[PDB]
Amino acid sequence: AKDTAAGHVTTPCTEILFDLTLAKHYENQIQAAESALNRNYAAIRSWTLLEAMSSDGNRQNAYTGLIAYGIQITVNAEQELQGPKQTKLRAAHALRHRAANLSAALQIQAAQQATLTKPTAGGAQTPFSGATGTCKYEGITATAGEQSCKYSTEDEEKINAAHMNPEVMTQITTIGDKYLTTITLDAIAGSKGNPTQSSATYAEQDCQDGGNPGPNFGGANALGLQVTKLGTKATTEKTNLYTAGGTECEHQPGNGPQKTKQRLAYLVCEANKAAIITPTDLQTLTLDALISAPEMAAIGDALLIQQLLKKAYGQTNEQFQKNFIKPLAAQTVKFKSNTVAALMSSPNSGLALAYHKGK
Amino acid sequence: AKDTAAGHVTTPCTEILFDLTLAKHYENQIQAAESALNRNYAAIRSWTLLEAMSSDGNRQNAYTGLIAYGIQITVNAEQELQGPKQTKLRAAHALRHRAANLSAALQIQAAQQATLTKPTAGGAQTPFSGATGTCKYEGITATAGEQSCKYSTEDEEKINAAHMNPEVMTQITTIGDKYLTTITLDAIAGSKGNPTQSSATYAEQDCQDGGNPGPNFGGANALGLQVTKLGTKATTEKTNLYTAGGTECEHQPGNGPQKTKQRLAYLVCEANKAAIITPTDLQTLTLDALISAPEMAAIGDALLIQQLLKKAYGQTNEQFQKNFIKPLAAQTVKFKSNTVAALMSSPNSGLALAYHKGK
Ligand SMILES: *[C@@H]1O[C@H](CO)[C@@H](O[C@@H]2O[C@H](CO)[C@@H](O[C@@H]3O[C@H](CO[C@H]4O[C@H](CO)[C@@H](O)[C@H](O)[C@@H]4O)[C@@H](O)[C@H](O[C@H]4O[C@H](CO)[C@@H](O)[C@H](O)[C@@H]4O[C@H]4O[C@H](CO)[C@@H](O)[C@H](O)[C@@H]4O)[C@@H]3O)[C@H](O)[C@H]2NC(C)=O)[C@H](O)[C@H]1NC(C)=O
Ligand SMILES: *[C@@H]1O[C@H](CO)[C@@H](O[C@@H]2O[C@H](CO)[C@@H](O[C@@H]3O[C@H](CO[C@H]4O[C@H](CO)[C@@H](O)[C@H](O)[C@@H]4O)[C@@H](O)[C@H](O[C@H]4O[C@H](CO)[C@@H](O)[C@H](O)[C@@H]4O[C@H]4O[C@H](CO)[C@@H](O)[C@H](O)[C@@H]4O)[C@@H]3O)[C@H](O)[C@H]2NC(C)=O)[C@H](O)[C@H]1NC(C)=O
Repeated sequence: AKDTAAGHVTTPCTEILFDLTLAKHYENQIQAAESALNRNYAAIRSWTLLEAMSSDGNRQNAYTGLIAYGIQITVNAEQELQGPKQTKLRAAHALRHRAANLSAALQIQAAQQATLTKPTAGGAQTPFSGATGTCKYEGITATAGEQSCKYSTEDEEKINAAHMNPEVMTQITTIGDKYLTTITLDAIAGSKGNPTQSSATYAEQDCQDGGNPGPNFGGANALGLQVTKLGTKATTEKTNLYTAGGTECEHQPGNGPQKTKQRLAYLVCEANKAAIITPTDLQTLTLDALISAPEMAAIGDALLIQQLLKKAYGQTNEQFQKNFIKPLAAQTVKFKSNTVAALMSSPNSGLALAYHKGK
Repeated sequence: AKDTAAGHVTTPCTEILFDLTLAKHYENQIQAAESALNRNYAAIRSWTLLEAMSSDGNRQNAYTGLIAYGIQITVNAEQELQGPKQTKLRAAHALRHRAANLSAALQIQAAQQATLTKPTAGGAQTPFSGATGTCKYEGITATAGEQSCKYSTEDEEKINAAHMNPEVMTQITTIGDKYLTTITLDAIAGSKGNPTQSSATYAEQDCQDGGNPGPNFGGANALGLQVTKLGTKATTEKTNLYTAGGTECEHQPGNGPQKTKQRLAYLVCEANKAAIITPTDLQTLTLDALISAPEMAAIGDALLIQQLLKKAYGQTNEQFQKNFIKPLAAQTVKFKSNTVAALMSSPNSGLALAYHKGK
């Protein structure tokens, strides 16, 4: 189904959640690819130690073949990751920036009740040069308590990385810009009698004199105003990621001024298109994956073709695991103690290699 | 001198610049350390190829010693980087979040001129149950054009990574929270005559009747209000990074509610304390740096002590550079073509190794 996550964005808080969840999805895709590279480099260090520890030329050549394979695919994958990584990080950064902006706006747009100050009475004065009474208030303020976004179980289910694979995303939903830019308020003035500069009894936060000044314009003459509410209403808007044909990103930059929603849509589209390719996980390699790997044809030809690969690595995956995979975790190495893979990722890694290459 | 950069923060825009400049400084420290690691791993791949290409056992052992050294120091440095990296990224993320917040607030606090709507006249009505005239305005708004921060040459000189080494930073300066939270406005009411529900001539964005209604309360009876300005004034505040003794971070979390400035100060202090250690640059290694390296004592003992190291690597740095450093950039490798270091960081890296290990 398309757009489950964006179609649940109906409020400032749900846009925030979408933006941060999608940013974290892109960041997690990069972290997962880098973790995979680091696992592969760890495997290569482990096989380098095992090569140094074997005395059989054919077993040594087999380890060399796994080192060579590993270096080739992992160096390549690390190079190929960089473009998608930068694309995805540009979008993650922008999404986090937007979510920050919107959260800050939310706090201000929650300031919906005003505190009046004590006014000063006058007669005619700017901007009412024709008035006989004025009541002037300076520094009326509105502030809210600390706001927070509260999410339901379903909000977190629907606005979730599980719904943010590229094949399902066609649009983003954003709050209209006026929520970010505009202060909105209602206000009312009230008059009784003949208010003038002498209406200087201010106990009710208005200007009164005559009679018995008091609550609800008790006095003979009164003038006042109240700001009865503030706050701009949020609206939502939809922006397509792709052009009509569905391939190309809409909202490419450089074609004229753009709105926030259009810049975000472009970045999201490009980050969705920039798919990451992860290489094989060397630490869990199977025999069939090794001998079917395209890079192993030339590597095998150089060191030893699929017939030759089985002779070196095993006729069964059981044999392959036994000889080339299980030793990473289970084989202890002691000299003057740790298992192969942990040792070759530890502070003694290089020394372990020097020691066994020397012995 | 202390606090050149924070002492130039006097405005919202200069706080933004400080926050983003310091975030980028931390991000650049991490990028520089990772670049250094990647250069070292590239050198290790290069020496692995040269080991495979030599036929002299003693030259082979020498390359093995550089591989072992490189692995040890680079794996260690990569492990040791992770804690400081995470600390520095927590601060960079928070600084960028703050700068976003403040930029969003700046846009709203620039909305300083109101647009009045056409009012509706009444008599007594809430919140003026004692009035004889009211003039009620709904949806008064204030919006600014797109704001931007403009920096002088000196702003960029003083609020600069060159002034953000830890030894010079004792405090941060931040805008007061009210700029982020509070709407401020001035407003004035004006009255003439006996305004009532019949004061329903609205051409001047006030309530008039009687006589000849017009500009400046031309009519006999008038009531109106104007919002004459909006905007909350920025203030600045200083927060110390360290406790009085100067070692420990002030504002540790977990001791009670904190303000934004205190959370930021804590994160900045921890990111400043979490110094990164970069290992030696293997691609520009000198002979004296190699034989003075502590790790080379055991590695040399294992493969070959400083006397033995000079026998393997050269009695002069000229000889060392000739035999072990210059070949990385200058030695061409061809088989069925590239220089050593570029080849071992290219898509043919592993195959180049397999080819020469087989030949
Ligand atoms: C989070 O919220 C913040 C706060 O509101 C918001 O920040 C604002 O971002 C906008 C968009 O980036 C910033 O506006 C940019 O401002 C610069 C600088 O303008 C000043 O300085 C230049 C001199 O360098 C003067 O020319 C100018 O008069 C100002 O004094 C502009 O250079 C940017 O221009 C481009 O975009 C404009 C529309 O936004 C166009 O009108 C303009 O022509 C430019 O577009 C063209 O060039 C683009 C680049 O080549 C191109 O891609 C376009 O297609 C087109 O060809 C722009 O005006 C604004 O200053 C920020 N405000 C503050 C207070 O920081 C964040 O955007 C928001 N973030 C998210 C992700 O939601
Ligand atoms: C950019 O601008 C944004 C927008 O203003 C701003 O976001 C706001 O950040 C604050 C600070 O993080 C957020 O406040 C936090 O809100 C949570 C959630 O509160 C709700 O939900 C909980 C249930 O989980 C309810 O209990 C609660 O009643 C609310 O309904 C709170 O859990 C956080 O509490 C800690 O900090 C408070 C003070 O801020 C304390 O009063 C509270 O006791 C907690 O502190 C204690 O626990 C801490 C953690 O263990 C500990 O370190 C302390 O020392 C202490 O022991 C907090 O209230 C707020 O919701 C965000 N607003 C929105 C709209 O997103 C960003 O902070 C700002 N960023 C930057 C970097 O400038």
